[PDB]
Amino acid sequence: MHQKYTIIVVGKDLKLVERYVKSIVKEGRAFGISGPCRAPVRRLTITTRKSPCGEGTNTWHRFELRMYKRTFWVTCGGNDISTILSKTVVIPGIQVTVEVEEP
Amino acid sequence: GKVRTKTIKRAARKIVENNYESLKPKDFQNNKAICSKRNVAIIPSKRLRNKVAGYVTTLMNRVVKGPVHGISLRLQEEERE
Amino acid sequence: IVRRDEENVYYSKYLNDCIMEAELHEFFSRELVDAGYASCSLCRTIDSICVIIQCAEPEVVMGDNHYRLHKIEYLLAGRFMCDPKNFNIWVDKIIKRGLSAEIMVDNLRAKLEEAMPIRRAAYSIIRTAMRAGAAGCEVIVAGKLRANKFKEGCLISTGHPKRIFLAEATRHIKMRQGVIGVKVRIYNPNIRGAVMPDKIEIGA
Amino acid sequence: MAKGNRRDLLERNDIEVRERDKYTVHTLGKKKNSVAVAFVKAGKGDILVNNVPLALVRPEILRTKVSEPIMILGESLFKGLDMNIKVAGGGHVSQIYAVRQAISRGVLASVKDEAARSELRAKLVSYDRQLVVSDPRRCEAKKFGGRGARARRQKSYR
RNA sequence: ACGGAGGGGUACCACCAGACGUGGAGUCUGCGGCUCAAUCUGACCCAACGCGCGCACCUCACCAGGCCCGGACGCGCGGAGGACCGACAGCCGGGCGCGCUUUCGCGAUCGCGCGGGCGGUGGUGCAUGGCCGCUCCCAGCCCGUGGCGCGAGCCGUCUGCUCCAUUGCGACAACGAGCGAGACCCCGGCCGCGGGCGCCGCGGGACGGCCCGCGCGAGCGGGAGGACGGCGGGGCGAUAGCAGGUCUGUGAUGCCCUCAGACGCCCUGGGCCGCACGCGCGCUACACUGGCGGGGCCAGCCGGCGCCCGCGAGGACGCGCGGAGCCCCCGCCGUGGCCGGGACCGCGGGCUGGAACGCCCCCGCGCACCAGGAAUGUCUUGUAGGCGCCCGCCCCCACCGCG
Repeated sequence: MHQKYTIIVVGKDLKLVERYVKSIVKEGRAFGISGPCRAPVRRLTITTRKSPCGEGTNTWHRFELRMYKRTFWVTCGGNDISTILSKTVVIPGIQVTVEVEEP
Repeated sequence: GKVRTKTIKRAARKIVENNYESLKPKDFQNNKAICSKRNVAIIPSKRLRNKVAGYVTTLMNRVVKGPVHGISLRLQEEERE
Repeated sequence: IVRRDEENVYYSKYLNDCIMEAELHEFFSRELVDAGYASCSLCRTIDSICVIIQCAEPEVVMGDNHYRLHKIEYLLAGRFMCDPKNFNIWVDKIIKRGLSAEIMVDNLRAKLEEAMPIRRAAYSIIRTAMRAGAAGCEVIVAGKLRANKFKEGCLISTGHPKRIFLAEATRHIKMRQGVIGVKVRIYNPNIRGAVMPDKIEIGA
Repeated sequence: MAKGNRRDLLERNDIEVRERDKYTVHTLGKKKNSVAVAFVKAGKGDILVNNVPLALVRPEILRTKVSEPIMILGESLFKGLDMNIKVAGGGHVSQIYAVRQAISRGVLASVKDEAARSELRAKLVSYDRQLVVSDPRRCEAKKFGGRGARARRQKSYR
């Protein structure tokens, strides 16, 4: 019936994470699913010496890993748990693009 | 970047010799637009397109004032006698 | 306006699964070499993970009715403490084997350990790649034999395009006299129909 | 504390709604990490800053700087306009300069005529051009070789 | 390759013009030397010395002492008529059934030898892989055919003009390709669309384009208009090479040394901090362009708060809520090593931890230091300099490093 459900999309790659939302909004064309809030990027950072022994000019690697995430809490109870499964099946299967649904 | 690499020059020369009737020199908008056409020529990157177009306009006005060697203009009609 | 320790679970939940995988890559490399494993992935299911793999010889990985694959299936479950059955591995196949570095390097390593010397193996590998539609390869063998290189055609080695077009791999060989460091690099400028920059065409 | 690009500041939701609408013109001005938002409505004439009279803004010595857009021109048009500026960012001086830029841009828009607008543009830009066009330069990063953007840690060759 | 040989170029890791400094004191730290039982080791011009990511126990190799086999698997002999393994009580032992003194318990999970292992911050980095450093903040490197030489080799790959650039124009026994450079990726400044819990996704825009001078030429000088004008800051990084560093990062490893009084693993202590002295990167100052008190006030990487005790550091409760120094204003001090300076030292109150040698706050004492010789380092716009704020290793602590 109505559950005030939530949709959350978490991933690293900007390309898929932006293409997947387009399909989701297509699927929510008639169920009223609307714009997603795009959270500030969680740019994780790490630094390390490039030399295992610490010889020579002190240099530093700088790797970082971003965590883009979007939220489609629009459905809420607007949709039924019957098609919430339908919401979760017609969507494409991307290898890594974690998602979770809560009320 | 002021000195233009070889690729820019060669491709620009090809474009001028091929599409000459529709490249009005001294403007950077018309020539850019025409180079945008895939029937004309293809540029993968924006900056490269702008660079090529600029060199094409400079070559085209240099030619309209005084045509060059290596670029075929079919000017025989006024020099065939 | 918002609380920063709620989304931390989702962020930390995605990071754990990333590491959960690399261990899989290491283990497969230590085990399913026989089938020339290439790469893996993951897809957190409702009650399991839908890991799919890519190995040139699919038959070797699975057994009678996938029996040994089933054997492996339970193993992972205990290690990650997930419910068995729900585990559902998948097996794939690679078509253009002369376009992947890892299968070639593994075959080359095995060949080298077949008493045959570096030259024949390296030239066999480069021929196999070039006949498989590659702009060029490069074989380097370093150890107690210095460095004896072999190369055929044009490769790029600098710039952003390297990480996507050029694919490299490395290995180590434990030979009686010492260790034979061997690596391989292949440059395919037509991968996934991507246009390499400064590559132009003009028409009539 | 405020970033400057917060949705609340940009839309000035702090003001009550029934008074929000009466403000028509919208203007912007910035210098370095500082964003000043100005809303204008024609009126008897008055200015404000972060809920403060324009006169009593405390660099004190820079009062003429915050008021230059006015004494450059005549008070004739400034008489008929009232502003409620809201600023937030880094540094007192940066806030000052952003505020004067916003004042200039806002008064320029409300003229409603293009020719007189161009004339005012010519008058104002003749004086300090950075009263209409923003200033681009911004702080740069620091490399690990040294302990500053360009300075390097002292080296001992011996 | 070199030249105290010539000619073209080039760079604040070079100079001109300047700026800010170090070497003079006190102090943090590392490096040699001395000392001890040990004060564990690697590296020594550029290219060793806040670097091998914070040492009370572990970390940890080193010193004083002590538990255990945690000896797989095979072969030969023995063994439930009993192989091996634990223990209340009393002494010696830092303590432990560690050892001894009586006597109970357990039951093949094996015991002795021979083959054969695993393990080890133990050695050779001059046996090696991998990763970095340097040559290199470079602009250079080669292929097929062809030609010249008996040949090693040469031309291609430039004694011309341009570019920061083997970047380009124009020639030539050479013709035609390739790598590196560029393009490329991240970030920021302007604009548009869309969406929006939280400002975040997709695109336009700047190209030596316009005008004027020159130059065949590529390209140089000046002026505009514009958010931005001519390599804006970073990432990537060619060929070949070094006896550069790393066996003490690893189920990376060859060969040596150790393997039942152990270099294995573990436990209690101590040490790595010990100090007549030499110097390397830093921190605090020598004051009026200042010190003290009261008050007003604005940042970003990003971010957690209320009440009550306590001078303060801190402490007991309960919930989800929130940002600074410089600076400006008013007064005191008045050139006196003084109210500049806060090293050193004596009572005391707290925190972490099993354990303070560790760290904070309060009262008291108040060292050198009056701008630092020979010498030497860095720097061109939001830059130097000044001011503060978060992360790293972390039970506590930042004068360090990344931002």
